[PDB]
Amino acid sequence: MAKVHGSLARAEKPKKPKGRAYKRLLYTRRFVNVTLVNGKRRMNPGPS
Amino acid sequence: PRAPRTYSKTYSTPKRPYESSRLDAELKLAGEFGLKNKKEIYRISFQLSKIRRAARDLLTRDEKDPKRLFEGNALIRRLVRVGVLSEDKKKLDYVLALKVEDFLERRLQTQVYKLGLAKSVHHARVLITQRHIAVGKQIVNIPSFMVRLDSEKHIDFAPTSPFGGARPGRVARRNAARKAEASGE
Amino acid sequence: NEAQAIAGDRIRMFIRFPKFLLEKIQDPKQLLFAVYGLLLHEHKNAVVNFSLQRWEQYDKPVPSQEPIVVQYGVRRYTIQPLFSQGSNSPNNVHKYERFLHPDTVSVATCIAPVDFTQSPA
Amino acid sequence: ARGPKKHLKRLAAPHHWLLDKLSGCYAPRPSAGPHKLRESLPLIVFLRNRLKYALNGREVKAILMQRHVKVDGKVRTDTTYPAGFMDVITLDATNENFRLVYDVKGRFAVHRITDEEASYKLGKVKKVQLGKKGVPYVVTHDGRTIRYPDPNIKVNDTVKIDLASGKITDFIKFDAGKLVYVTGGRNLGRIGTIVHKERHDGGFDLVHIKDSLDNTFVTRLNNVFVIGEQGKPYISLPKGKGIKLSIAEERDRRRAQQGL
Amino acid sequence: GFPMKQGVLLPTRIKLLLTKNVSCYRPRRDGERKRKSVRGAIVGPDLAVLALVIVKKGEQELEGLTDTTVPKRLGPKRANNIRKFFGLSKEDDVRDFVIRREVTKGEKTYTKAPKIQR
Amino acid sequence: RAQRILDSIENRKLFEGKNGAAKIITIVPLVNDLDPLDILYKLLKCADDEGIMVQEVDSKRIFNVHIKKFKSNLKIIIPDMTNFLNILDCAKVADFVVFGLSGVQEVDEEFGEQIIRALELQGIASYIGVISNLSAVHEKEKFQLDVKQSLESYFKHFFPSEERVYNLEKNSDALNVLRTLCQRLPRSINWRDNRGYVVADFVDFVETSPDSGDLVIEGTVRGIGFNANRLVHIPDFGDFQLN
Amino acid sequence: KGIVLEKLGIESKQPNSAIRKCVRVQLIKNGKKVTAFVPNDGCLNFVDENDEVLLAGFGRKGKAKGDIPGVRFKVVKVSGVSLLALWKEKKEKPRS
Amino acid sequence: SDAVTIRTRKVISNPLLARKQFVVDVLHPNRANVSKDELREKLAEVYKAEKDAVSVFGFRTQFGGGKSVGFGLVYNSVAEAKKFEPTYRLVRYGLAEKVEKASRQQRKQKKNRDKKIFGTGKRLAKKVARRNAD
RNA sequence: AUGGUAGGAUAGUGGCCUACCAUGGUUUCAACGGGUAACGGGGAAUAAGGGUUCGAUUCCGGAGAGGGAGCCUGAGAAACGGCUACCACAUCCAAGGAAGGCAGCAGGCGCGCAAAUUACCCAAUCCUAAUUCAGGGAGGUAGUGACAAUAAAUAACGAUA
RNA sequence: AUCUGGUUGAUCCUGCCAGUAGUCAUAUGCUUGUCUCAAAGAUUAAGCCAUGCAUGUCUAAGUAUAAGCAAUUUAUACAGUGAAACUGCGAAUGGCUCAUUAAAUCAGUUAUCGUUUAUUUGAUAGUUACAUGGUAUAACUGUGGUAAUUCU
Ligand SMILES: [Mg+2]
Ligand SMILES: [Mg+2]
Ligand SMILES: [Mg+2]
Ligand SMILES: [Mg+2]
Ligand SMILES: [Mg+2]
Ligand SMILES: [Mg+2]
Ligand SMILES: [Mg+2]
Ligand SMILES: [Mg+2]
Ligand SMILES: [Mg+2]
Ligand SMILES: [Mg+2]
Ligand SMILES: [Mg+2]
Ligand SMILES: [Mg+2]
Ligand SMILES: [Mg+2]
Ligand SMILES: [Mg+2]
Ligand SMILES: [Mg+2]
Ligand SMILES: [Mg+2]
Ligand SMILES: [Mg+2]
Ligand SMILES: [Mg+2]
Ligand SMILES: [Mg+2]
Ligand SMILES: [Mg+2]
Ligand SMILES: [Mg+2]
Ligand SMILES: [Mg+2]
Repeated sequence: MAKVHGSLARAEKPKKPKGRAYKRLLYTRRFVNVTLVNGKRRMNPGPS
Repeated sequence: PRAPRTYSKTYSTPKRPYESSRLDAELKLAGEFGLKNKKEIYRISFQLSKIRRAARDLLTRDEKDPKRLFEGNALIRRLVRVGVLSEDKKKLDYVLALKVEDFLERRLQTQVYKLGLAKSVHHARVLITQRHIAVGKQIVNIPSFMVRLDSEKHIDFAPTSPFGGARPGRVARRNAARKAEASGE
Repeated sequence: NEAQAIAGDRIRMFIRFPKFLLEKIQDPKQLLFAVYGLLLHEHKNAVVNFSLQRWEQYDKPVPSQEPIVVQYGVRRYTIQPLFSQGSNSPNNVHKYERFLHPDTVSVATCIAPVDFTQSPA
Repeated sequence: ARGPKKHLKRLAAPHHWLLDKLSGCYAPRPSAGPHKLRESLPLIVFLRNRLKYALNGREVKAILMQRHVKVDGKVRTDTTYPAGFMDVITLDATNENFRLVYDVKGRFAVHRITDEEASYKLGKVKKVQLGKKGVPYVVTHDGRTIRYPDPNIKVNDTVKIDLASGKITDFIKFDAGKLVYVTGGRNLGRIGTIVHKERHDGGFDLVHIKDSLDNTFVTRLNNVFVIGEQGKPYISLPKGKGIKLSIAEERDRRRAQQGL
Repeated sequence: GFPMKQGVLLPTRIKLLLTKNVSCYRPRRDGERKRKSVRGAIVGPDLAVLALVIVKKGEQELEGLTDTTVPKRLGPKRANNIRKFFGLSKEDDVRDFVIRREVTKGEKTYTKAPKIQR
Repeated sequence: RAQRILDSIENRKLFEGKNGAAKIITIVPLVNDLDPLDILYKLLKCADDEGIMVQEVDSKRIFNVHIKKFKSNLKIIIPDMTNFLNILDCAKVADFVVFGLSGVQEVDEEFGEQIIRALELQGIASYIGVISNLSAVHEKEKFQLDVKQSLESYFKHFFPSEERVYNLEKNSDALNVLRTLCQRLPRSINWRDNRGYVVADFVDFVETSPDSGDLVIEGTVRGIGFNANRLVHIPDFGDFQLN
Repeated sequence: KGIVLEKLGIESKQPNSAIRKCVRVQLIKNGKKVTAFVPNDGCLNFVDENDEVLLAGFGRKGKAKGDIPGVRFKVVKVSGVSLLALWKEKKEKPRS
Repeated sequence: SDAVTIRTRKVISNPLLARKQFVVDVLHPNRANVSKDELREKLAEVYKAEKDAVSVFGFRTQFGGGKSVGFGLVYNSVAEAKKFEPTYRLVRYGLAEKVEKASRQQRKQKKNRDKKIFGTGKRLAKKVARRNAD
């Protein structure tokens, strides 16, 4: 909320890769590991 | 009061924001030649649109006027200097048939990986951007290099780089110092 | 309208004041002496209302019957305020809640001296 | 404005001077002198951009104090003196001479000149009148008003001027079939032979010049400078020899130079 | 502090547009006129200082006026001004008769001489 | 624009800095380890008046400083740090609230945060944020601008009307903040400027009866004004009636 | 930029009953009065009375069969503080 | 494993200034830029002149390292070096001292203060001396 | 007002002005008048083509230095970092008097949704002069700066299972 | 060189609204690591400005008795440098802004056999005490004035 004043750079779920590695993760999500759901392309599946 | 420094855009956004086939096509390209954005596809499509506009307003006029042979052979000489257009296809019609992949495999991003200097395409991305692999005598940290033909048979690791010789890096001599003081104690 | 002295004037101001409270005053160059006027019937009591929003990182409970001093304006007054929700009614009745609502802005009416400028509390 | 201007910004310089556009804000404005402002060359471009013998604007001036650079036999110490067309430029410490004649692409060209050919300079006669005390005087194109010429001189003829005395040596009659330099305009740089002169009344006169590679062009009579008769010029022509080339055969020349 | 201009005849102050080659004004730019006030040449009760010049010597001497005498600072500098100052002939050389000023500095006593002109 | 420059001037002729002006400055620092007289020192070293400080050292807390550099009359209020309600009383009357900050120690989440929130919710006019420990960090200025940006990011979180935390160690920035505290029109807090208020410089007493007498207050009236019939509240004393 | 005036509890029936929590705002530069929508607040505890605001455009189509009104203006800033930072509880507001 | 190799590029003889000018190219493997002092005293015996008579400036180290391109000068004697060089390079070489003058603001202020008076001014000095003596 | 003469005046032609004459000149092919939040142009944005909408602003040309007018000097000014008067602002005053135009560079107030530093320097680009040398907020450097524009870090490998 | 949702029980049209993309076009919100480059009080107030600066200039070569310096090695007319001042020149360029202006400015294109032109460049003048006339003044010395001016 209010950040503590020690934000001087000079002198929980695991984090999520960014940049090129995120494009790697989307490629291997969609096309390397194709999830065959009911004959269609279901992104974000629930309990089914 | 100066000459204003000229500046121009280089990418061009698509007209429709959301369609599935075009999005899947860029994500296939960006996963398989190892890019980081869609902007590296938008720039290449804008360059393709520029060379196709040049070929189109070349092609509508009469043959054997010297403007046509001048601009056309200069354009296709520049395109065969990169190697986007192959040597058997030397007509202005076959420039107009060319596509995005044919610009896109001539990056340094790709022809480090195709030349056997990296294990992955993103391993080629990391071994360019961390100042390791030089085009002859020039260190680059740039994957968008558009490798020429005569510069293709000069690409190896940099003399400054640990893979190309010299002393090792900071992590290696740091751990060498760690086992050095471990063996000393 | 009938302001006798407009602002920005050096004024000599005289106050009817009991003798026994003269020990509690201080030096005017060591401590401030703020002088605030009040409006018509401001000393007169009424039933009034206050809005109420709890401060952040404050999870300690308040019920509707404990002494709580309100700082609205310059006067401070100890009160045991009634807590409720500000939902508008055709017959102007409201639900008395026993404690403060931890989520939204509640409302707090009580018997207190009136303030005719909508000062924050 | 309210009087004469005294500056010249970089973007409004003449393009054939070939100044940089990001070195600064201003161009050298030439001062007043022999030639017109747009078709001249001060000494600072000639000693900094086209010869590299100085670096700054102060080091070219540090040339021009030491009485080294001579223009038309006399020393000129102004940095912005418009040494225009056809004059000789003398460097005594490099003991070699320079002539300002155009290149084939419409700009000024460097030219190596011997000591004998630096002794004279040709001049297009701009106007002939009858001056004070009834004398004739001929105004050649760089502002020299030579008194007392030959009687047979007319307008647009070219006189060879001996530089030491400032007199007239010999002239060339403005007839057909003569070697003609082109002075300015878009089609600048060529030499050639006049086909015929096209006379027009009350306007501009045109002239058809066919070069050694049999190409005929038309320029106005203002932009015509006579060199001589067929094949024997009175000056020594720059490299490329006053023929322009089409751009495709120009790079065909330019790819025919490499042999490593 | 406003001086009296010779010529204006009124015992009051009148603003004038003063010019180059007159008194009470110095043109800062070339050909410059400014509307300055100036007081008249008629003497009234408003004058803090009135300035006088001796024309005729009276009987009684004055201390700071008759007794004290300052010499002239600069000698003549044209050759004919030397000649008319000393009453010389046309054949007489001006070189010997120039006025030399002796200036002392430290231990060395050195004399100056004006550069003659014409 | 004629009438609008007319009433802008008529709003600005309350601050005739020769005789009829009164500007109230309250300087509060947000950490335990600051002295506000050092902030007063660093601000008025750009006005170049030693003798006012030579008067101001010995034992005085409320000052009436006149400046000839900008021709404005100032009155500067220091708070007592042992009472929170005293700091509330300082900043609820002041036309300028100045927040002192430390470049060494981070501000307290148990003291200075609630100072910021309580003054923020009680109502603030035009405010100044400023630093004084920026010389106490490492003397290379490249380390100091990162500290300055950290103070800017902290002070933007509760005061988004301003974006720059200013420095007293810079003389020109001291001139800038002195210029802003002299010239700028402070914004009006609606509840206090609709009843009229006097800050008092001299208090005296006149005996009338043995049980009650007459206070004497010499001050400058600020707000909508005072009428002789309406009642007047005194903090920590209550409501009294006028004579 | 504007200075707020009142609290407008307009009821607007068909088809959706919008409990309109919107503020009448007097502008600064011209001296005429427009209504103004306050976004994203369930309570409108932020834009209090006589607090200066900044209005922006809003192209809402008012309807005919429910007599719902034409309110063209939305608030992007209150007291110099953005309303989107206040609704996300990122920054704070000087109530003045 | 360092070898400081100094190769002079595009040498022209410039008799108008009694100098010669050339671009200086340096291959310096495993070396972090050759000093102007070391390269100056290295060009000195190569061009057979004195160390105080030759000048270098404008070095841009190439990307990647091991390479630097500048612009070098050699004068025939030291008198041409103290005559024809700019004064800042003669400051840089220890051949001339930086004249300690005040900055631009109080130079302009002293010019506008000395423009304020007319004449020598010591007449005004004895004038104001007897005025505050009064 | 359009033209004819003759003169004046100008640096000069010219109703530019004065005398004496004629009654003419423009216009539905848009004159005359009104509006423009209208400096003009090179250009910018967006377009298959045809267009549409801006152009105060890095270059060229114009006008102005709070609004008008008048003029000395000079080759060149109806100059404003020159003067004179009036109109409106407005400074110091010891009350008598005296000086002012930042739409130059910073900077301040006001205004608005809307726009930076009272820094360094002639070393570059060039300009002025009696002229190497002095001067130049013209200009260059640096600071503030998510107006825009180009390139691109946020990870890459193995081995186990 | 592309369209798409919204009238109706359902359909085909006409029609606009809304969605879409760009703006080297402005403002604002959230966020912000790098390298180069770079606009920046135009819009509204061509409204008001504190203060500081922005125009001054000297060569072997116009005028030096600075009662300035350096003394110094030929220099009793001077001769080195040189504050001030006279004289010559510039200050009419640059910089800023866009208020007025709709055959006005301007763009391209002519003309001056209809004119003025410091400067530069080239020519141009045996015809009117001469071992070279005269006079003012500044700078300087001294006396002054007023609260105050680049006053005198
Ligand atoms: Mg101009
Ligand atoms: Mg042409
Ligand atoms: Mg006539
Ligand atoms: Mg008449
Ligand atoms: Mg306009
Ligand atoms: Mg424009
Ligand atoms: Mg405008
Ligand atoms: Mg601008
Ligand atoms: Mg003008
Ligand atoms: Mg103004
Ligand atoms: Mg002049
Ligand atoms: Mg004027
Ligand atoms: Mg001007
Ligand atoms: Mg001005
Ligand atoms: Mg300005
Ligand atoms: Mg500038
Ligand atoms: Mg200079
Ligand atoms: Mg950007
Ligand atoms: Mg739409
Ligand atoms: Mg404006
Ligand atoms: Mg001398
Ligand atoms: Mg001449």
